[PDB]
Amino acid sequence: AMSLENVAFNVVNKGHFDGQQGEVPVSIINNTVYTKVDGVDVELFENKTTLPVNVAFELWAKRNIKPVPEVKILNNLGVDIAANTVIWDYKRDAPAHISTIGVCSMTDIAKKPTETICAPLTVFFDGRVDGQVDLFRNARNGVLITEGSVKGLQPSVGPKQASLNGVTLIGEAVKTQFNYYKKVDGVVQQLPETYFTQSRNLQEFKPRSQMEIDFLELAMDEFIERYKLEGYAFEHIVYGDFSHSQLGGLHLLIGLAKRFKESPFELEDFIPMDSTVKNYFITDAQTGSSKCVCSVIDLLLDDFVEIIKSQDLSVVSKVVKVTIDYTEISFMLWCKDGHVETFYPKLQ
Amino acid sequence: AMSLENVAFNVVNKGHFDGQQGEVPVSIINNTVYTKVDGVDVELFENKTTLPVNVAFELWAKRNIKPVPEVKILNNLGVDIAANTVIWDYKRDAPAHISTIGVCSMTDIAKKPTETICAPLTVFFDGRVDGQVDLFRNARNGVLITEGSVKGLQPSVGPKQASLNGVTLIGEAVKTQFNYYKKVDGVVQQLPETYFTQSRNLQEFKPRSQMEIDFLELAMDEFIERYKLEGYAFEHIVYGDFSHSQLGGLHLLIGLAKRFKESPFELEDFIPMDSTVKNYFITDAQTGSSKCVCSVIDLLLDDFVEIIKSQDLSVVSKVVKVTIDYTEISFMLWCKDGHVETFYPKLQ
Amino acid sequence: AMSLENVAFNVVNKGHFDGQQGEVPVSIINNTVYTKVDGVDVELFENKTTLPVNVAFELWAKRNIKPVPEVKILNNLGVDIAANTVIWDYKRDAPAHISTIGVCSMTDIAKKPTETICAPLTVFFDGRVDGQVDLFRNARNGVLITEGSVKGLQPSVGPKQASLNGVTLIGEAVKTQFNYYKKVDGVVQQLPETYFTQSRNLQEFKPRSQMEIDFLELAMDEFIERYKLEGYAFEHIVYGDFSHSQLGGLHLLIGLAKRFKESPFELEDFIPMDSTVKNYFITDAQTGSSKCVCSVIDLLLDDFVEIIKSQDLSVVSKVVKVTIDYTEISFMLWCKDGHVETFYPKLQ
Amino acid sequence: AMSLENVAFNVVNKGHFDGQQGEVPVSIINNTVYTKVDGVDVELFENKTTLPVNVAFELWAKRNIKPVPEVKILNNLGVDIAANTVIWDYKRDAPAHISTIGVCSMTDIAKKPTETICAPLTVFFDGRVDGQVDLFRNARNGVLITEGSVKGLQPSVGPKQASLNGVTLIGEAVKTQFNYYKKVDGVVQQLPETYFTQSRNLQEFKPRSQMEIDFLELAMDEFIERYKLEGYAFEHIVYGDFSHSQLGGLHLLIGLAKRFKESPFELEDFIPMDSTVKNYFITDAQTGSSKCVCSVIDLLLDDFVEIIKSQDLSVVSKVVKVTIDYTEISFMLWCKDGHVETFYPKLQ
Amino acid sequence: AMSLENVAFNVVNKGHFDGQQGEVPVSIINNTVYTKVDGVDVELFENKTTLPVNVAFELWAKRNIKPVPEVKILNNLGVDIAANTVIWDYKRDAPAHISTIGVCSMTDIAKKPTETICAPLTVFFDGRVDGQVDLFRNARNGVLITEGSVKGLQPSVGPKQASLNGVTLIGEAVKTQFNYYKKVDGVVQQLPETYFTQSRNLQEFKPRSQMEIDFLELAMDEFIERYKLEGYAFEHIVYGDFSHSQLGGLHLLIGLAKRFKESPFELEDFIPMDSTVKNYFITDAQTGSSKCVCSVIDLLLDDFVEIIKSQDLSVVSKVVKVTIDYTEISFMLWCKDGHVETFYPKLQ
Ligand SMILES: O=C(NO)c1ccc2ccccc2n1
Ligand SMILES: O=C(NO)c1ccc2ccccc2n1
Repeated sequence: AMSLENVAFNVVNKGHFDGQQGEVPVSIINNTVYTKVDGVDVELFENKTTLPVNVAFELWAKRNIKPVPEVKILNNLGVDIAANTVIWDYKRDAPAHISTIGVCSMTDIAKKPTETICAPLTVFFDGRVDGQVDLFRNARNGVLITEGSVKGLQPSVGPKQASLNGVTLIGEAVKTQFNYYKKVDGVVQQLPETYFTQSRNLQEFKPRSQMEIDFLELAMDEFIERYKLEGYAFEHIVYGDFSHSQLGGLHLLIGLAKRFKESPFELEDFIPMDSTVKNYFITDAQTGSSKCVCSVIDLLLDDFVEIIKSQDLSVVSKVVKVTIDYTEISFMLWCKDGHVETFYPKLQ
Repeated sequence: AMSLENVAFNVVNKGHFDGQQGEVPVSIINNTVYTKVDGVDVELFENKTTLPVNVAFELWAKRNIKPVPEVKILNNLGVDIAANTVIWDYKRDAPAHISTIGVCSMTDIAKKPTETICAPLTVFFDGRVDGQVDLFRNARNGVLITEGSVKGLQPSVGPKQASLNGVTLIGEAVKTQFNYYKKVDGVVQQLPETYFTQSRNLQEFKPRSQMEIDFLELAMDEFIERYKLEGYAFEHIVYGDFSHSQLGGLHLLIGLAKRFKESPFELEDFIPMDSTVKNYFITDAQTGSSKCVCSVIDLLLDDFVEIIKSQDLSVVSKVVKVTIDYTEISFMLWCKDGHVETFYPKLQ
Repeated sequence: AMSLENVAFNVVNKGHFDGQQGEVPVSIINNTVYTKVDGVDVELFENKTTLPVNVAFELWAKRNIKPVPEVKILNNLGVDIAANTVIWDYKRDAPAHISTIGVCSMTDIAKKPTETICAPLTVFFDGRVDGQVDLFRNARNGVLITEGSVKGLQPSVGPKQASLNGVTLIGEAVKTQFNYYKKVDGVVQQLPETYFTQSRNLQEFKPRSQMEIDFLELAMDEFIERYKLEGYAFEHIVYGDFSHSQLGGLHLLIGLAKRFKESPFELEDFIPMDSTVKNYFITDAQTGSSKCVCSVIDLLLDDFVEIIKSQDLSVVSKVVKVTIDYTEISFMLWCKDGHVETFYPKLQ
Repeated sequence: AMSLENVAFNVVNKGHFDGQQGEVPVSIINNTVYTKVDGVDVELFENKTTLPVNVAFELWAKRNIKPVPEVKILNNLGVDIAANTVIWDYKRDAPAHISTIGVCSMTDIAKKPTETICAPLTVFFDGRVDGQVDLFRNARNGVLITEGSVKGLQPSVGPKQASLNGVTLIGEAVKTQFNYYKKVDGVVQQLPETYFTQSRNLQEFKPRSQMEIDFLELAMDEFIERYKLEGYAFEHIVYGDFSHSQLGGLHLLIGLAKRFKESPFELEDFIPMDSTVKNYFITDAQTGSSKCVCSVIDLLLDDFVEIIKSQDLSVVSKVVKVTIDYTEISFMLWCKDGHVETFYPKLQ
Repeated sequence: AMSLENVAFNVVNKGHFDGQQGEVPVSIINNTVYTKVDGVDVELFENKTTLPVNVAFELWAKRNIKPVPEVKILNNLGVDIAANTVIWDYKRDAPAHISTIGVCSMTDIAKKPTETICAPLTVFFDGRVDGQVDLFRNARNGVLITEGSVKGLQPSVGPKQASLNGVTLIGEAVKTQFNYYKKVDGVVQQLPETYFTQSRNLQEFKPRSQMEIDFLELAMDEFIERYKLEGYAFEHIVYGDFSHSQLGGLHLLIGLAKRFKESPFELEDFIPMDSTVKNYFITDAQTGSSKCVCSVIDLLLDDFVEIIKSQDLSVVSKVVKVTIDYTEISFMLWCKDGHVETFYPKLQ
């Protein structure tokens, strides 16, 4: 018994769609959904999507409010659609997927993921919901997350963090670390060994190891000395070079966080979406050093040190592929006389 | 159990809101309501009102589909709101009234016209709906229409024509001539003696008397001779003068209809709404004679002849008040040497 | 080298997309595409679709400008998408299909219909384009049109008429009668025996048989006598009954055309789309007789006479299924004492 | 001599509508009002209301720039409209009331509050404006604020704080504490004894008593010991329980402010408007503990302690009504063995 | 080979327009430009301008990414248009100039500034781009910036700061201090001796002299004593008077910055654009002291002290003109008994 007024009733009374009966009066003006309170219109939702306002309002109300994988993980695993839920992409203020299964009559391609339309699509399944592990076993293509063991299925331990209502966190009162499973063409796929990005913010950056604590506290030369990083170009790659008009290196989020404590900078997110590697048009406010496309990855400093120290430094230019968030990230490694000149997530 | 999807279901299946149960998927984009049919969007409604699209869609679906008084009559009688119906104004593509009573949760000021909010408003009552004659008897302010006699109340015979789904017609299979009643502050009013406008179109004009048949079939001079209209300026007022840059007279719709058979002209409706007197910016295509504000009234030619022949012709300029469609219409009468120079429904 | 400016260049210079090189300056404001001519903006396209304005502009420019099957035929045959063309639905001012194959980067699900994404979809193939008869031979699901015989495939003779740039016509300078072929899961189907709707207009209705000429020229009683139609309720079904508030019958377009010559009426197309059976909210202007949902079919009068004369008239109410335009149309047949009371294309 | 260009002139030159003569060129595009400065358009106003852009621009320019009661107080007192002023609701970026009296020709229902249309509405009157105390005495329904004594009228001392240009403050250079008066149906109403919410922010929370200073400084167990709060469930109600997936208690703003100093959290304001009790969909970032509907009230901790300590703790579940901001707030009190389990502002 | 898809390709791959070949699929919906990434739409640009969305997207992509003069300087120098670049006004989120020269086919009035259409306009030229010094010499009207000496041209040393991608900074890795040159009617104009505004923020205010360090650190009376400012009304003008309902003085940004450290205030920017003197509707949160039009200038405190100490204090009211950012700023100086009462940038 789906309706705009019923979705609005649930939003007003339950904070989201909760299957409750009831209707509140709604008015739609342009891309905004309002409801009357004390005789005046109160905004319930502003449509920032390319879907019609009432359709986007319903998908947002029907968003998954449990800790879910971050959209970058779902994308890296090739997820096309979710089974009977909406994964809301808070970085885009829009549904992470184009279509739905058993969610909304306007976006639904099927009511159940067992319908033949879903067979070619990689359907996301949530083992925490009854019957979804079985649906993944019956699905030709899919990604499954579970909180525990699935008999006979070899697991892949995912990242410690998950997104709960747009807040990325490592759960203490809830479980955020899932087992991951993927199927392509009816065959369970072995997920590769992977590093995970840490999903931290520049403003609220917290070190997650003794090496990261030492990077933020120690001066550049004493950190590079303590961790035997001479010849690995951390001065350029991690700390950043702000002496020329073109900003040098600065590809690790921890390096940007260290710089940010001393002086501010503009980070233009010209493709605003969740991704393992981010590209920013950066402008350093103190110096005026800038770079149109500065690729940044948030790896734990220990993980980045392990990656760079595991490379052969005998060639001028070389592509280094590293698995991060289940995707293969190409890095461009530049060496001279057995030392690193630069190492960065390869542009385009 | 009112909803956007239910209103749309009724529109798709019943041609209008008919209280049926059911829901069809809807999408709202800008000011248009669509529904999915065979996987593609089909337009159900385009909002031309100043109300939110979903609210206007519901009032339009809940429009009165019986022959109703023309909006110009309701306006002339001071009608503010209708009891448990929507009078749709097809000339404005919008609800004739701002608010509703027992129609839509967004526009309702009350569910029943007996609520104290309605007491100061002139509520429209339709005696053809059960209990509405009694609701008018108990209302402080209101206008009542009936098909027959009401005990104790003296009737006012309204116009022969009514609007059925935006088509103004004199009913043959349905009754369109109503008895009108009005109450101001609990007192049944004596509605004044009135002429009625004929509500005809220029393209499909039909004569409704032997005088009108003779006006259309005879030449100007033999019609004026046959009906003894010499000195009443019908050459200017009714036939129109297209010899100068400013178009002379042409204030009776029958005169425009006669001209239209010979040659076309642009009639710019700069205030598009139903009214007893209409104002057009007219441009005659044959001559280039034009007038920014040409007031036009559609009176039966016999009624116009009666009005003009009942005037004192001894003053240069004078305001002549005529009750038409229950409202007071001011006409400007210009005379010289005991003869009419011009006579026109007053502008501003 | 697809671009908005290049599509606009083709529209301005070729009247549609013609693969020409060149760019014209464009401005997009709301849902309208403009181009600068002599320093001022000239409207090229107004988006009436639910797609983004620039995407809809490109699909419209890339529309098929050859005579194509009417959208109602494509829909009845279960067509989902077209191979390397856009079938423009002129009744909806929108693409007939959601997605494209080798047409536009925004709507394309594939570049060639041989891609596995297309295998479950019923792809439309035009045998007049090189290689499309062979692509249909190798397709799992599809509909093929040809002007002549195809080796091995038994044809279904389609309707005489086709749509050329939104004008439905029986071709004299072009071929509009196609052979139809259909495959479901790799198996060539036997298309059923079918009647075809005539796709005529009310304003420009032309009789296509001696029976239709006699229906329009003769009086009701002498036509029913000449064709031995007594007891078949043509007075109600075809001619229409305008004596009561609810308009009786009037379900054949020829009957509406005959009425239209005498007096006008409002036909409200509340679901504006191409379909075998149309539903109108009709209001007769002469009488005020009206009907919320008046189902109308344009069948050749001889075909309708054949259908009604081939029914058992011994039951009160019964569903009569008739294959029309390759689809199953349910009619409601009402009889009393061995005579027809009513017969109408079923509503909802 | 009201005009869009005159309103814009006043905004540009006076910072708001100040009755000055003059006109500046304006352009309206979509929902934004611009003015030309140095040959380019500069945004003057973005319409976030459901009123037409030019109408909302005028009401915003004509907003009251003196300290006025917070919208939650006006709503709790049943205020429908203001006399000859606009109370701007800065939390909704819109007028607090639908209609106006003597403010704008598009929204005005009357020019003076003495017009009979205003009699049923509760009109807000401002004793600081000449003749408004007299207008309240003559009004059938109304709310009056004054800075002092009104002869014969029993006052209600309002909150210490008022809103000045959207900034809630306790005035030092201006008076913000008003006397309140209310009339219903021509009869002056006795306003009840009430507590007042403190109207504080989470980010800039300041303690307003020694108890509040001790709550923020002392550890949970030593505060509960110092103030003899054992058995009153402050650990759940005020401090909050973040150990389970569902966040426990956390209904006093001071508790959220204390938590916020240690770790951040998302507070989703799903009904964004000023109200005595607010509902938030909260997500704790440290733990992942969340609650769809977490009712929060900003009471002075001493006032909340007084309310909870004045309750009978001998029943399992009970509704406790407390007057706050002149409205009756229902609280749900849950007890077991003579001790509080929970106490919260009752949902829906 | 300009196109929307090519501009979008450059934005996605280069962070701005960089003349690269390539096309990405784009969708335009309302005022937003999107591109498809991982099957979903990602916002590339939101149009906040009065230009069409696709046109504004192109001008923003073609914005100057080198340090450029702040828009207030260009405006004060009478700049109408820029030669072959777009100066993006980040305070208005729009192009600083209406038209372009050799930038975009929709906004271009010419391809080269040597075209006769540009002769009456003051064209901005950038000496850092090849051939632009020559173009300024050949231009009838223009403003030129250079990093060094132009033979025969007398320079004007501009401000130390410039805007790089919307960040105002004094360059360390880039040059931000330019030589300025202006031509009116083919004649090189002598730019006047001028002070420069410091372009600082309230939130991140940094003192740029020992006097500014002492103003922020010392108490009001000891600063006025140390710098011999008795009788110059700094208590009113710079520190601000918050004791009355109307906020007194507070016209120097440093005074607002000092106040901001102690308590917050609302600064309503009612004409949001870059200008030498800014007007704010200020509301002090601590006291409730407010002012509709509070003119604020960010001068180095030493420069303001020099200006006020260089005035004759023997007249009641007097206009003091001071050249700041190349424009003449009128100040209103009020004196009594040889002492300053007030001194402020003259309103309107
Ligand atoms: O003829 C009528 N058309 O509406 C009419 C007249 C008088 C009535 C009195 C009571 C109830 C209904 C009535 N209806
Ligand atoms: O007559 C035709 N109209 O499309 C037709 C028939 C058979 C064909 C077989 C192969 C290629 C093209 C063909 N074309």
